[PDB]
Amino acid sequence: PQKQIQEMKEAFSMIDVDRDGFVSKEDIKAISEQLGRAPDDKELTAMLKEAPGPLNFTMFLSIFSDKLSGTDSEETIRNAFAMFDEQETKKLNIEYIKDLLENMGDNFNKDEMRMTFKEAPVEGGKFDYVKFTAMIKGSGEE
Amino acid sequence: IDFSDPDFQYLAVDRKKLMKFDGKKNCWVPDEKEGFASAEIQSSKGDEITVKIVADSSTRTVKKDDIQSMNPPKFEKLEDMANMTYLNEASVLYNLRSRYTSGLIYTYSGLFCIAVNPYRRLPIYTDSVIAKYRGKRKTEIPPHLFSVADNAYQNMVTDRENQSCLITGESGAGKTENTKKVIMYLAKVACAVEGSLEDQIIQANPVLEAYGNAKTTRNNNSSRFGKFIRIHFGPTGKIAGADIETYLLEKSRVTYQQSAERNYHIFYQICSNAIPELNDVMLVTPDSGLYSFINQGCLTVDNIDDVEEFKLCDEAFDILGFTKEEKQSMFKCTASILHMGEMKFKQRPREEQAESDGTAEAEKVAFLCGINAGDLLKALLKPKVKVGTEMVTKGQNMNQVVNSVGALAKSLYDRMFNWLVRRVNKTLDTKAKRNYYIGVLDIAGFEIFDFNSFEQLCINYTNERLQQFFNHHMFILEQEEYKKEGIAWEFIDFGMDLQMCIDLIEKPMGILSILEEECMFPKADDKSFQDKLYQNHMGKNRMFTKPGKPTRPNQGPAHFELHHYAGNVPYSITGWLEKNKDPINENVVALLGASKEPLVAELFKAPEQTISAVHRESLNKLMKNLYSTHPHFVRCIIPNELKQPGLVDAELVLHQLQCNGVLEGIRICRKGFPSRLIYSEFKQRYSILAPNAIPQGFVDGKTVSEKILAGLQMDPAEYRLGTTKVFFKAGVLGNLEEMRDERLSKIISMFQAHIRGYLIRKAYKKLQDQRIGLSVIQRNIRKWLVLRNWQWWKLYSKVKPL
Amino acid sequence: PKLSQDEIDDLKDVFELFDFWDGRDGAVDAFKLGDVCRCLGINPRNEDVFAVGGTHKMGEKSLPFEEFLPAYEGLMDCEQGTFADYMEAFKTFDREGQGFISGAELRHVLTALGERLSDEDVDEIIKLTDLQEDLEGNVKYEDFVKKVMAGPYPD
Ligand SMILES: Nc1ncnc2c1ncn2[C@@H]1O[C@H](COP(=O)(O)OP(=O)(O)O)[C@@H](O)[C@H]1O
Ligand SMILES: [Ca+2]
Ligand SMILES: [Mg+2]
Repeated sequence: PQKQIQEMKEAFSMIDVDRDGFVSKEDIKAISEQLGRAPDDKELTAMLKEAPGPLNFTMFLSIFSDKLSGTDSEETIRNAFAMFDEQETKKLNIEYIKDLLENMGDNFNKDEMRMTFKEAPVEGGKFDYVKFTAMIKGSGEE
Repeated sequence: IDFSDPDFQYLAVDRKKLMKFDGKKNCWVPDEKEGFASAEIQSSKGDEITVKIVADSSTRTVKKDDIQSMNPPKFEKLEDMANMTYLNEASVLYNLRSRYTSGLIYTYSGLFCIAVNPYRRLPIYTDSVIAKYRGKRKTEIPPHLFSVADNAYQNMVTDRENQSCLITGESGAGKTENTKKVIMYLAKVACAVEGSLEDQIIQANPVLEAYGNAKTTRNNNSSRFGKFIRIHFGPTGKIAGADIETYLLEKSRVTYQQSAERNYHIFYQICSNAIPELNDVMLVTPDSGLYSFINQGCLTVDNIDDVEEFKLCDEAFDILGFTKEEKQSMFKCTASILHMGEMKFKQRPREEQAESDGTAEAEKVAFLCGINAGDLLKALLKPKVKVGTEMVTKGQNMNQVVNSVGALAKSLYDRMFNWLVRRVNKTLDTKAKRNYYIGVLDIAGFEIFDFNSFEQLCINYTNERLQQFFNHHMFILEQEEYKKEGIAWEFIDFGMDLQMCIDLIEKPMGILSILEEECMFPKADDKSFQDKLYQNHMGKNRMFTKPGKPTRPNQGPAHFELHHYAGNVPYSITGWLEKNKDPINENVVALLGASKEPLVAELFKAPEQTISAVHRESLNKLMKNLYSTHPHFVRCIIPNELKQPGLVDAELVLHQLQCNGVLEGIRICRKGFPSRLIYSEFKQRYSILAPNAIPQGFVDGKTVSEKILAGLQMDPAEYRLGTTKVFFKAGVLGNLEEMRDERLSKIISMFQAHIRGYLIRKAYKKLQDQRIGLSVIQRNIRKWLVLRNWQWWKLYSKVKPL
Repeated sequence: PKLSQDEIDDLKDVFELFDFWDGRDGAVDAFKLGDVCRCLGINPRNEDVFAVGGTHKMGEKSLPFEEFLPAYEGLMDCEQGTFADYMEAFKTFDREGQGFISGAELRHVLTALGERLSDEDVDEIIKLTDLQEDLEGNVKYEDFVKKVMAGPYPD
């Protein structure tokens, strides 16, 4: 939490499309409508309860620290994956990690699976957990 | 030692090729065509055990006690069955055909030396072979006849004791050949430096073959007499000389012959016309079919050259020294027995007593015999019986007369043959002193038939003493062993219940007693003899029982059952009286006594003897000798009734083994401590049964053993500890075996299980780790997914390239 | 037989890990029951585990902890080979008596006798224990015995 908290302020510049140092229950949908698809108004009211302080830039930060909470580092993850690669190839086989995620631990379901590998980096059978790791941590791109 | 040497081709086999099994399930089962059968136990329901037969894969139910223990492959073609873990009817019958089919015919089994008839000559009896057996113990080389003989010779020299080799067995089991070989081998290792002496031990065979041999349904050169040939040696162990003894010659043959059977070869040689010069000396016409004492069964023999053998027989005599006058006396007497059979009579003049129907033959007889056909026939018709101070002229009919003739023939032949044997001995005898001998016996072994008569009894009763002779021996060897190992115990000789059957027969009140007594009486008969038998011995002797019925399909009549060690034998006394004593004109004899022919003269000279009474006498002689010597036993066995090599008839072999002496040798021996190992071997075999008890440092082998047994909860009865080795009751090593494999297997597995434990346990550490590992991997991938699929994230994350 | 609530705490420990390695759900594939006990120090025989509920394949039976205990306490009352038990055992392949044996034979004993070991499993424990055949090609089994007995992590 350092330099991009100022960037959350830069990403406060488009929050504030109409400039009021705030964003009404529709200010948000206005910015959304101006570029892609449009969120529900009941997707505007049913969420009225996530703001321990209405909403500005210093509340956009703090109403998100409920989701970015419970994460592990980039080296911590790229080591958990390293626990299944004794030969230090920086690569798990595809059928292996899949079996690993689907049939052991907290078994992924048909969907979470379908969704995790949809954009997973796999070349000639090998799954790159290093590169994959970055994707998952904002060091790469989703 | 031994390896690949050619001579051992038909002696040893590839121990490595025989090298290319569950005790609980594998076993022998009785099969009607193969004696026994290999089988794998299925289930059990008390005594009701069901199994599978490897050969046909079927099923049959068999009483548990019916089942016989099977030996591990570890004991295939074992040279001496005295070592096999399981020693029985089946394990023996198996180890026998197995070897025999591989070409092996000499198999040990303790003191015995079982030899299965080859029915084909073998490369085993060569000089070089002879040389590798010279001086070697039996455990030092493949089972062979030569070793019984050699180990016999080097036993004589070493111990300075007489040696006796007893060959036995059914007819055609090849005991004569074995005996010749024994003799040859003894001559080939103790030679001296007409012709050589041993040359005559060799040429005596022919003449004796001509009179004691004949073709019979079983064999083609069957010795029909018992023989005890002694060989004597000097102080330097070389052959000093020999002598012979005959026993029960088949007199019957001289006048009767069954289909596919001839009379003694001599009669056919005599009518071979191989020596024309003699036909006139004998008054014979070179066509045997013509004569009625030999034209009964068949006349020729596939492998017998009635002409060659005759020429050789002639030379044999010349090589034996018989003068021509002697050799011819024999020839004449023999030929005359052909005329006696062609001497016919008339019965009904007007009076109803008999009278000759021609003299032409009677004359030819009187000629060769050296008498007066007149005197001859006069006496053959109206004899001069004698009693007290009066000599009556008894008259006899056709029957009495024609039967008299045949009796004269038989009687003459026996007398003759006996003379010949005595003669031959005169030759083979030496006037030098002899230090020790080694005698080879050879008489028909025990045998039971559908109809056993007087003859069979004579033979069985003999082997009876003989078998008792063996047991005694075994008994002696057992003791000296036990005493040797400080473990001697609850004993009594083996020749025990063997004695009762024996007394029932030879002793004063005995059977043969009643027969010889009842023979002095005139109008005695079966019923009178039968009466007296039952009288003195029925319901008073356990060995003597009344006929129970048939134990085989073609068995016949019987009057009494004799409990021989070989089994209860049904003897029918029909005929015994006529057979025992030999009716012959006490008159004719007087005439032939006064014959002018020098030999016929010796043949009928006056004394001062019934068959039964003669035999038990010359048997007493024998046994008294045998007991003053060192035994060796060679059991001859016929594989099948087809002279076919390799063919093995189970029932036939199993049978022999029974009365053979082997199965009893097993039994009398079973009551002691058969299986016996030496502490060393015991340790390296059964430590596995008690590892956790062996203090740890190479302890003394009896202690290791004293412990394995002690710890094994070993019952004191089952075993007994020597000083050099440990003895065990029969089949115990069997249990010690199974108990050995279960454990060995379990131990291995417990190790295999300790190894598996080592592995897993090693990966535990990594599994503990990898958990947190995958735990991270899984959870985070899940946060990222909720994020990505957040309505505020794609929104936000879209809110920024700018 | 009866278990130390401490020796029971070790079991939950392991039972859990294993429940996890085939998906956390309070169950454990029977075909792991043996392996779980092994992780405790028990050295079951296949016959032993199949005898208390163990199975041959993955995915036939599944066991809550509740059943593992009874099953576990059972495996404890089984036979565990001793040093001697193994020694005399191997000693029976050693003709001479010096304590060696054709590594081939050894490979044979383990993969051919008793309840056979998979080559991958033998090949595996020669490296782990670090067995090494002399020039001629024979092994000194006494060492190979105490190694296995010793364990992955000695003292
Ligand atoms: N030990 C043996 N070696 C070779 N053949 C034997 C042996 N014993 C018996 N035989 C067989 O026995 C038979 C001999 O029968 P026989 O006519 O009485 O003898 P011989 O040839 O001396 O006149 C042959 O068929 C032979 O193959
Ligand atoms: Ca589970
Ligand atoms: Mg606004």
